Amino acid sequence: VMITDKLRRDSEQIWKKIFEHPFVVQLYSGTLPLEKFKFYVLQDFNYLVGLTRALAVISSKAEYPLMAELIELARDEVTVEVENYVKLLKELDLTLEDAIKTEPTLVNSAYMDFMLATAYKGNIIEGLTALLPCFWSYAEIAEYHKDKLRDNPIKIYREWGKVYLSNEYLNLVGRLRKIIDSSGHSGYDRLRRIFITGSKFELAFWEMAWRGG
Amino acid sequence: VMITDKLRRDSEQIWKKIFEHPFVVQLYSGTLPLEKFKFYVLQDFNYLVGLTRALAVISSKAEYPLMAELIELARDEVTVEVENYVKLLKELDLTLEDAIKTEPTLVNSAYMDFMLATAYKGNIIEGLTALLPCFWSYAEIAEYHKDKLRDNPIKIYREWGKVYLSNEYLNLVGRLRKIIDSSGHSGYDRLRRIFITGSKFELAFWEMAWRGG
Amino acid sequence: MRVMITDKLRRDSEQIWKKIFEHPFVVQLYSGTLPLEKFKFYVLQDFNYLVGLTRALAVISSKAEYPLMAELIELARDEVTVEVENYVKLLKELDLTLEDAIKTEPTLVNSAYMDFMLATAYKGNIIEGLTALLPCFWSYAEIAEYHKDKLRDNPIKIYREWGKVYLSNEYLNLVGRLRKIIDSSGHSGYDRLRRIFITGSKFELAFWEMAWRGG
Amino acid sequence: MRVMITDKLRRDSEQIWKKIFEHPFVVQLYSGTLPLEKFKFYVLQDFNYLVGLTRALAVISSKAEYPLMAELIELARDEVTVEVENYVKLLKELDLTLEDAIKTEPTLVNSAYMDFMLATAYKGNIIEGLTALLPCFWSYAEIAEYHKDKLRDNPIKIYREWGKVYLSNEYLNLVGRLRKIIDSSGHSGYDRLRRIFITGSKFELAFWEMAWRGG
Repeated sequence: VMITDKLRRDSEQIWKKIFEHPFVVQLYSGTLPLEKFKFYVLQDFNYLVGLTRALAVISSKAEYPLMAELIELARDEVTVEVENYVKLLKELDLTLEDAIKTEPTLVNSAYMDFMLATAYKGNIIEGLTALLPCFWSYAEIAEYHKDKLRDNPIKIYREWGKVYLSNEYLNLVGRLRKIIDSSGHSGYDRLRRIFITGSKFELAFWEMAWRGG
Repeated sequence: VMITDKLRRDSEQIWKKIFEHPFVVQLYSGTLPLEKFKFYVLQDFNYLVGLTRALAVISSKAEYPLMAELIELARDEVTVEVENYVKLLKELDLTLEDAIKTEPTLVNSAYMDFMLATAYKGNIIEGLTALLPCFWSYAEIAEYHKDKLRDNPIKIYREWGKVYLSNEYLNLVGRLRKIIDSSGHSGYDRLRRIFITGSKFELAFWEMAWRGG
Repeated sequence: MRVMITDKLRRDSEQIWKKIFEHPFVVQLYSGTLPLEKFKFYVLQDFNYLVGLTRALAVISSKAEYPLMAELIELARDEVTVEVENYVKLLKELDLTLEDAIKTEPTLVNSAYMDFMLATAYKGNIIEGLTALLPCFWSYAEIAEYHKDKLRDNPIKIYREWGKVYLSNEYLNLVGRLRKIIDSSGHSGYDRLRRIFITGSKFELAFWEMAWRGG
Repeated sequence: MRVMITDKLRRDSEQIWKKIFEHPFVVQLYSGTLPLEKFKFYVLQDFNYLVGLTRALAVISSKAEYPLMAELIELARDEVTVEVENYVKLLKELDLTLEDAIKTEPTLVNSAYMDFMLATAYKGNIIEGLTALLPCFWSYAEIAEYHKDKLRDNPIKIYREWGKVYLSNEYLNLVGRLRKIIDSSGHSGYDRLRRIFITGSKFELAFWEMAWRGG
C-alpha cells in the first residue's frame, strides 16, 4: 500500500467533511452568494504567498534536479498564478491591491505558518506532505462535484472549478504524489500526523471563508 | 510611547476576552473541573517544546550575548520547566509519557508553528514579539485574577497560578519587553500584526482547552 | 554628505577587488591566454556554484515580503533553468556533459563559499542575504568591464561568448537592481553589511585562486 | 559484515586526520614548543568558533524530536555559558579579555567553517547536521589521545591545562554519545555523511593551518 493512499485512508473522515462543507457544496452548485466567494478569493492571496514561501524552503533543502522542479513550482505560484488570480479579481471587480491589503484570518496565517514550519523542521518528504492536502483535496473536490459544475449557473464558478479538473492540474498532483510514494517506508507516522493536520486546516479554511472571518 | 505598550493597546479587545474566558476565570476561581485542567496540562507539553523550538531559532540568528541569553531560556524550558511540569503531572496522576503521547489539537500545532514560522522569517524582534503574548498575557492574567487565587480552594490551581505572580517570572517578562522596547521605531505594523496573531492564538488555546478538543 | 551603501561596500573592498581584477586566471581568461584545461576545471566547479546561488536565493525569497519575494524566486528559478541550459551548452562546447559537472567533487573553497551564502541568507535579514550575493553578481560585471578591450580581442571564441554575457545591458541592469534594493535600505547596520561583503569578496578571490591551482 | 557509520567516517578520512595529528601547530602545542604568540592568535579565533558551534547546535535542536532536542539545546547552552566562562579564564591567563576576543576579526577560514556547520544544520536532517560537527568534537579528543604522552610532559602549564580537557571521561563520553546517535541511524545515505564529514575534517586541518600562519 502506497504512502499516499494510506494518508488518504487515515484522513478519510476529514475529507468527507471537506467534500460536503456548505462553502464547497454551494460554490460547485452555483448557490454561493458572490460576496462569500469574494471574501474567500481575497484570503487566497496570503495562501498563494504562503505556498510559495514553503516551496522555497523545501527547494532550498532539496537535491538537484528536484530543487529545480520545486523552485519552478514556487515561481509559477507568484508569477503565472498571480496573473490568473489578478484576472479572477478583475471579474469580481477587485484589484491586487485589495487582495494585498486584506487582513488574513487567524486560520489563514496559521495554515501558511504550518506549511512553512513543517518545511523548515522536516525533510523533503515531510515538507511536501504538508502541502499535499492542499494540492490533492482541491482535485478530489472538483472530481466529487464535477456533475454540479456543468450545471452551475455562475460562469465565474465554472471557470474557477474547471482548473482542478484539467490535465495540467491533475498531472501536478500526480507528480507530488509520486515524489512522496517513491520514498522510504519509515517515518510514516510523522507523515500521517502532517497530512491530518493539513487536512484539518483545509476544512477550517473553508469554514472561515464561509463565516467571513 | 513604547512599542510594547502600543502592542498591548492594539490588542486590548482580545486580551479582555482572554481575561474573562471561562477556562481562565474558573481556573483562578477554583471552579474548573479537574478533568478540564488535566486536558489543558497535557496539551502543555507541545507548548513547552514549541516554545523551545522557536527560541532555538531566534538564538541561532541573534548576536552574542543575546543569543546566549535566549538559549539559556530555551534550555530552561526543556529542562527545569520539564521537571516542574512532570511534578505537576504527578499531582494530577499523570506521567510525562501520557503527555508525550497526547495528540496536540490543531490550535496547539498551529500556535507553535506560528511561533517557529515567525522566528524563521523574521528578525530577532519579530521572533520575540511572536512569543510576547504568551509570556506577558500569562502574567497579566494572574495579576488580573490575583484576588480569586488566594480564595481558590484547589491547592493545585493556587500553586499553578502563583508562578506567574513571582518576581522571577515577572522579571523574565520585563526582560523580554525591554529587548523589544529598546529596538527601532520602524516596522511597527509588522510587529502589531505578529502580536495580534499571537494574542488570538492565546484566546483560541484557552477555548480549545475548555472544549477539550 | 554621505555616499550610498553600495558605494561604501565598493570603497571598503578596493584592495581585494584589485587582486581579483589582476588574478592570473581572470587576466588570462579575458586575454585568451588561459589554458583550455584550466577553464574546464573552473566551469566544472561552477555547477556547485549554480546550485548554491539558487539555494541562497530561495532562502532569501522565503523570508522576503511580496513583491520582492516574487522578484527573488524568479531569479532563483532562472539560475536553475535558463542558466542550467546555457551552462549545458557551454559544457558541450568543452566536450563535457552535465553528468560530468554533477559528478565533480567541489573543492573546499567552493563548498565553503556556497555555505557562506546560505548561512548568511538564513541568519540575516534580506538586505544582509542579498549583500552576501552582491560580490558575486557585481564583481563578474566589473571584471568584464575591466577587461572589456582584451575580450573584444580574445582569440578563443568560447572565452568570448562566455565573457560577453557580463557586459550585456540585461546583466548590468540586474546587478543595478540588486544594488538599488540594498541601497534603499536603512542607513544603520552598515558594519554587518561591510563584513559580509568583504567576506564574499575574499571568497571570490579564493575561487579564482582555486580554479588557478586546480584544487 | 558491516562496521558502523562512524567507523566508516574515520576510515574514509584517515589521510587528512593524519595531517591533522602531525600539523606543526598541533604537534608544537602538545609538545610545549608552540610560541605563546601563536597560541594567543588561535585562542582569539576560538570565540567565533564557540559562537558558531552554538548557532549550529541551536538549529539542529530546533528540528530535532524530543528528548534529543533537549539534549542538544543543553549542549548549545553549555557552549555559551560554562564554556564561555572557561574560555574567559583561559583568555585571562594569556593577558587577554573577552572584549579582545569579541573584537577579533575572524579569518576567512574561520567564518567559512562556522558557515559550513550552520548551512549543513539548516539543509540536512539531524544526523547530517551532527555529522558536520563530529570532526570538531571527535578530532579534538583523538588529537589529545594521539599526543597524550607529550602532554603529560609539556613544560607550559597553560598548554597542559588546555589539553587535559580533551582526555577527560566526560569529554570522551560526550563524543561517544554523539557517535552513538549518528550510528543508531539508517544504513542508507552514507555518501552524504561521508562528504559532510570529509568537508568538516578539511576545515579542521585548515583551521590549524591558519592558526599556524596567523592569517
